[PDB]
Amino acid sequence: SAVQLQASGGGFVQPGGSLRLSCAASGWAETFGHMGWFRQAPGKEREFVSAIDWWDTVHYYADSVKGRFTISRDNSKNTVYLQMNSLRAEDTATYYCAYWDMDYLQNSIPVDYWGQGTQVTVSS
Amino acid sequence: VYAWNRKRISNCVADYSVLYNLAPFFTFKCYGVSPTKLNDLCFTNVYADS
Repeated sequence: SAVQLQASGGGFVQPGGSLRLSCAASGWAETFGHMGWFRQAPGKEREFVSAIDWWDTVHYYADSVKGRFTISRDNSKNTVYLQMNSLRAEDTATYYCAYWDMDYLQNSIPVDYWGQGTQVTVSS
Repeated sequence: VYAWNRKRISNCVADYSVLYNLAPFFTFKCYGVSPTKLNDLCFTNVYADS
């Protein structure tokens, strides 16, 4: 397989606000799999945030961001979108969109590809 | 601050573990290197600007 991920969005924001991220995929993969976002805090480990199937049927979210982050999909651009609000100080980190190339998701341990880091910073 | 004092640390053992444990150092903001890996990575010189 040969898949390229283009990430867009990020910057400096105020606490409790909303910002913009979106990831597009190109190339060719084995199958139409899941797509998710991964968070890396500075000095910490890389942990997943959520995971959405390609057909927007079932959604999976982490317990730490449930009810605060959401992810949807385009209908004419093949680009995944995500929205967030009520951002807090811990959200300042580097985000990466990742493609999981299997039909049914079991766990977030095996990750196929990674995108360029998008650093988001929130403060007063 | 304008006449910041410069100190150099080299040809010795760099003990960041002592620095990492004092309560008064409330502000500890590090970039480029993780705070927990300071003693692992070896650098030729350390420059302290006080």
